[PDB]
Amino acid sequence: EIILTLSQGLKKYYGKILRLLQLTLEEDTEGLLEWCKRNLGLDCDDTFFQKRIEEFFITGEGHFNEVLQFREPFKSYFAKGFLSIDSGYYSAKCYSGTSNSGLQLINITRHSTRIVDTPGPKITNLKTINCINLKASIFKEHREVEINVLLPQVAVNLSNCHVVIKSHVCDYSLDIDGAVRLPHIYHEGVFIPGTYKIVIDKKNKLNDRCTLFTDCVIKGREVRKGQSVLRQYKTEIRIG
Ligand SMILES: *[C@@H]1O[C@H](CO)[C@@H](O[C@@H]2O[C@H](CO)[C@@H](O)[C@H](O)[C@H]2NC(C)=O)[C@H](O)[C@H]1NC(C)=O
Ligand SMILES: *[C@@H]1O[C@H](CO)[C@@H](O[C@@H]2O[C@H](CO)[C@@H](O)[C@H](O)[C@H]2NC(C)=O)[C@H](O)[C@H]1NC(C)=O
Repeated sequence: EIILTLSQGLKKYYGKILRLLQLTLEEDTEGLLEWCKRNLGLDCDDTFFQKRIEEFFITGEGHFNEVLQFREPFKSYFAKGFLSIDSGYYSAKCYSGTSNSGLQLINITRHSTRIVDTPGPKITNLKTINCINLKASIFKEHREVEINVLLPQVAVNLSNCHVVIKSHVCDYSLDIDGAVRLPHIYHEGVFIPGTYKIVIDKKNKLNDRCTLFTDCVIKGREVRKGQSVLRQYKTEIRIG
């Protein structure tokens, strides 16, 4: 019978958080339950973790310890606003609900009807983005670009990109193709960040061919009845 050390089980504890946040698809949790009984006197089950996540991001209000509890190895707690949720295999710098001005998550359990599709150019220039769901800022003196995503419920897919996601929920690196993963928090429904920032460094020649695929959302007023309308088309935005 092999038991985890304090730091070993903590990484797996964070590994479980990352998996539940949906920032990772893999975990190592062999030995985590015994490590919670011994070091926390608790059952480390899925219910426990979703409330740790719920409290840390939305609901908790005092100071928190490294294991995301609010007011033995972890009876000490932090005044600063973040924990480094670091499993060893992956890490994310996550800010507590306490540290922000209000709530910077949005509820995506809500129904909204599908933004109707309407034709548009397959390739969109980075410097003339007409979609409302993201906004680009270019820093030629640092040869960096930042893409602000204003509608995170609308997918942004990365291809051959190597970026840093910045947001008021968590900050983390992404290194693989596909839809940008975001922290998912359950609180009478599923919440994701209300806005996030994709930071792309051109000094790193490894994203020489970084390109973004997204649903370009167009906001309009239909002239006949005077009401606001939303439409979308698939488009690619090339960087570098
Ligand atoms: C997140 O959105 C969901 C879905 O809109 C909310 O869940 C519903 O909440 C209402 C009350 O506001 C209940 O009457 C419904 O039964 C719930 N479920 C469904 C399927 O509609 C949820 O309350 C929202 N969460 C927050 C924190 O506002
Ligand atoms: C970004 O990637 C996601 C999947 O990672 C794409 O969503 C798929 O869209 C097709 C057609 O709409 C569906 O048949 C699949 O079931 C979807 N997959 C998932 C997991 O939802 C999305 O279309 C991609 N975006 C762009 C602009 O290409």
